[PDB]
Amino acid sequence: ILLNPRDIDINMVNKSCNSWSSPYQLSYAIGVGDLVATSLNTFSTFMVHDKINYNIDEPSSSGKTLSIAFVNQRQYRAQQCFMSIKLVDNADGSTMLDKRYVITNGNQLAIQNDLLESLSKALNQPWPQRMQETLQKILPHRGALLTNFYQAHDYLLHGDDKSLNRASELLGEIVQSSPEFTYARAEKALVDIVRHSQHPLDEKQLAALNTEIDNIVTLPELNNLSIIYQIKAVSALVKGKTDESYQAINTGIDLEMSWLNYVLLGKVYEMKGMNREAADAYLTAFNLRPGANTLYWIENGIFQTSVPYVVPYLDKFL
Amino acid sequence: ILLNPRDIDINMVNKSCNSWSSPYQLSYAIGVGDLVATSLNTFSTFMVHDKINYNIDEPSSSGKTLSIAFVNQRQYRAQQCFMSIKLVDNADGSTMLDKRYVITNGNQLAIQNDLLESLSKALNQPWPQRMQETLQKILPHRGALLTNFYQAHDYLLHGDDKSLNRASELLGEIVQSSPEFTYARAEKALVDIVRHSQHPLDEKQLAALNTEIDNIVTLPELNNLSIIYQIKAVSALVKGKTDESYQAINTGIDLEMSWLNYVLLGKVYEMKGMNREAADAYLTAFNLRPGANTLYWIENGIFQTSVPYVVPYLDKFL
Repeated sequence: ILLNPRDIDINMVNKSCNSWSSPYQLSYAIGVGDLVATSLNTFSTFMVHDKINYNIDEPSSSGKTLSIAFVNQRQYRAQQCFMSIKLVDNADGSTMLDKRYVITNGNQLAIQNDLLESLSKALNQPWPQRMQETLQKILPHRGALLTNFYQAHDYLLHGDDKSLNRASELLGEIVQSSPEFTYARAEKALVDIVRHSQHPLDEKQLAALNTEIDNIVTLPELNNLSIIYQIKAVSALVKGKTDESYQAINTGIDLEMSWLNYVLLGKVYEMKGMNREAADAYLTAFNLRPGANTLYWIENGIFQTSVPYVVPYLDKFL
Repeated sequence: ILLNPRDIDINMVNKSCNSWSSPYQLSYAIGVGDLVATSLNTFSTFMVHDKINYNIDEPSSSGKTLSIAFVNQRQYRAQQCFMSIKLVDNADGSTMLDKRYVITNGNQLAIQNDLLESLSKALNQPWPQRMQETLQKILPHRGALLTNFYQAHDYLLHGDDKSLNRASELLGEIVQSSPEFTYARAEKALVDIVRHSQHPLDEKQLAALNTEIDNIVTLPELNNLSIIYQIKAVSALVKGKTDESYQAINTGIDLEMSWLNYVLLGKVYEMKGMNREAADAYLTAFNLRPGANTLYWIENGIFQTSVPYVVPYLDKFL
């Protein structure tokens, strides 16, 4: 296989460090990892394979690996686990970046902004204005909200009804505490239409939801964000408005190249009766973020999809 | 290997069709092929591996293959070769696009515009305004100039002094015949500074060249094109202005993701004394357009580069 220098794998190692993580700071590393992958995929000509949730260590054409590893002071063999982040050029096996981070009470944002600035330099990849404004709009600016928001994100990833109820409740507690974090209201609205899709005959819930949505998609602080087209795409899908769903989701994709946007495009293709196009979107989502969470969303997200029938290549690959 | 649906290989088969090609229409197919690869790489989130000039058929993670094959009416076993172009989804092995083109006296543009429109649909990839304006500026609009221009492009690809002299003479005959094809004057200026780099002590030629260049980079019809930053990048490199060279070439890359821009970035990194960064740019050029032409440009283009020392991974891969 020829290595491609513009092809980056993101890995996580030692998920069971020593002390003391734990979902405590694991959903943090997961969130930073996903944020990095999706920023690069959206705003640069790097292709990122986010393999944080992937079990198999297969052969890849990836010229760079970004590794997140949990490491204890060792001097004890197992204590307060520092976060080790290395960018390796797999062409030579040399280290282009080596960071060691200790989590604290108010450095979560710092750690992440320092990671982003440092990746910009190491990859000679300045970040476009559109990425800067996007990060400002999409992320809370206090550490504690960041912790809670990425925990919510971790429930969204799992994707089962129970997980979504918890994402939705966590996002509601965020919103009640900090009404000004508008993006979280947008995320809540999205988890909420996804949950409501499972109770199709509950029209009173549909009416409450159309209201929460209409009072979100109009907001100015959310103009030009993907979240807003994801909400419209799923809301239109649930209502059978396949063409509005298609146009919303392709606009969402233009704004955010995410595993989730491609799953949703796959769903819209299925509804349209175009299974080869669906399979294509799904295998794209799976390349972007391979593993059980994406697999679960392909198979169950919004409605059930038979992977043997719609995406046989993926059954055979796994 | 997991197939990536956003990863496209461009192949050429039967380079020795039957009747009657021949460089006659081979440099045409080559030019269309390169144009497709570089448009997709620049203006979409597809990664294209342009393997038109590549001998080895290795294992790739490519989810789609675009094949250019020369085929004779067969009914004779070998006659006027039609151009067969198929887009295959390698996930299922199904055909997403199947075109058969016969070359004529005034359909060369037609064939190419029809290919582009048809790729847009088959890949659900509308083309951005920036691509449309770019194609308008970068391509002549009569068939015969297109023939000549792609022949010139084919000499540029080979990259040796003799080839460049011929590119330069062909582009000059184009310019003399059609002064309004401004892009060709820009291409001539570029081949010309590259050729002049081999005669460093010829100051009279340097003065003529600074004049042809200054009278090109200013032109308005060329604003926002890569060619203009390629000219500045090479002109600055030859003059030892490494920082101007770096800034020009990174702007060129933003505007055109081409094998050649990455070779030139690699050259600028070498001059700067940064060989791991050079190796990276070079292996990127080689992923974009693998084979002897790109290899020749890495090894010889502007100045000589020792691949064993600067890019050992590439020696070992080959």
